[PDB]
Amino acid sequence: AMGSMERASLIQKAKLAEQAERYEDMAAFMKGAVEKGEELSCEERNLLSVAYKNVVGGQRAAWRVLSSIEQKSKGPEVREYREKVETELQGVCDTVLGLLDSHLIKEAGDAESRVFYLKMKGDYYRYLAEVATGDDKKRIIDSARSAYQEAMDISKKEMPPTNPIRLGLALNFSVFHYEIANSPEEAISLAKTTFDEAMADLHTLSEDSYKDSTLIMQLLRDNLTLWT
Amino acid sequence: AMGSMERASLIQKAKLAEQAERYEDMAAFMKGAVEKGEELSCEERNLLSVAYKNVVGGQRAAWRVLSSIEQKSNKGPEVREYREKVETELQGVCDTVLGLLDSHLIKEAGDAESRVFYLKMKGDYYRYLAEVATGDDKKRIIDSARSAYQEAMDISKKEMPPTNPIRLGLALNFSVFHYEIANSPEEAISLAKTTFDEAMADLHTLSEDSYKDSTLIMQLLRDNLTLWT
Amino acid sequence: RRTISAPVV
Amino acid sequence: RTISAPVVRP
Repeated sequence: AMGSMERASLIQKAKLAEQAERYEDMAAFMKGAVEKGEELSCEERNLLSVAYKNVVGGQRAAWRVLSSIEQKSKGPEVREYREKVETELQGVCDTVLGLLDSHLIKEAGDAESRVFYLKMKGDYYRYLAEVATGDDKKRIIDSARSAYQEAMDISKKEMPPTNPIRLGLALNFSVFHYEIANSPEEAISLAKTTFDEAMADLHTLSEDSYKDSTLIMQLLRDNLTLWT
Repeated sequence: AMGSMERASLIQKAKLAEQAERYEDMAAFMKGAVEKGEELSCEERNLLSVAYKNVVGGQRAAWRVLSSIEQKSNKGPEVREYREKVETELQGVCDTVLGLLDSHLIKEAGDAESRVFYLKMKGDYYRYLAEVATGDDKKRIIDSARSAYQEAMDISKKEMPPTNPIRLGLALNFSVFHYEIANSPEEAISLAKTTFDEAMADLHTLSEDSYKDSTLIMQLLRDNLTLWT
Repeated sequence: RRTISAPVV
Repeated sequence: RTISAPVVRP
């Protein structure tokens, strides 16, 4: 589908689709790029993540709007449409999890690349958990837990506590604890530790690195106030 | 396909998709409802128009972003190829709306309000095709837009008051066609000015509700007049 | 200000 | 509601 297009040309068109806010096009161009079978640069990684985050973004927001309507009660139309949107979102999460496990997740590389992709794996299993039920839910929750746990163990060993990728991982694992695993104690406990351990080392940073770390510390602090 | 779905369920799901900002699904649900072959109510006409306006709206704004990057001239084929891809999707949507109007909605039956609504929408989707067309194809498309707008204007002049929001919207869109599409700014200024003046005169008959609705659109005419004069 | 067309309310 | 890691723009 993107098979006949040059890798450089897919990257260029992913950038045009982002400028045109055509996130579905951007996601399909970046998928064809990944399928060329070469590693992604830090910039390319971010374009892939942006594209699929905006696609799955729109579907999770729609799904939320329909779920709340469904909950306030009754013909089957609200459930049927909620289910179609659910089904599309699962289609997109399955595509991301497939690209991650077929092409992006490797034992090679720096800590930055390996944590980035295991965090993403946690995020997309977390999006599936948001809509799952029954025995399927239990398996999905374990998948999200193991992706995040594997990512946490790397980031604790190979990265300082201020590293924005470590901090965004810790923020998303805390969201998982609060929203999916129904453990608000572990959510608050991780967010609080992540924040305090970062603040201890803030003085080692300068310029954009200081700003990038405090950006994510603010979101940990936002969740901590909302949750306590 | 929506063939297996109750008309009433299609309308409800159109409303759910609007609430969820799923305008492509809203448009597919409204197309299914039209293909049932019964007339649309005033509320249903507005759902159909809101769904397809949002879809083509996104595509026209993408096309213009890409067409700008393309026109910056002092070079690989990628920008041109992506602009062409978006253009082909936009043309796809317009032809779908134009097929629904010609096969199902445009009739000699019905009130002036429905008859005008559908001929304006014909003029509008031909106008969206004209914005991206070239050469002989563009000339045919400009002629199709003009005939639909003119036929809508003839009916609105005979069967609606000059403050009617449908008649004002039609006159606005037709002045936009004169100015942006047919290179005729005089005809554009004359129509917007006449439409403004003729509507000014009837405003005292209008309740608060319909006063707001007429003046909202009458301002858009004056704002274009400010820009063109 | 650019040329604007009828909104849908 | 709850906030998760945003997209990074730089």
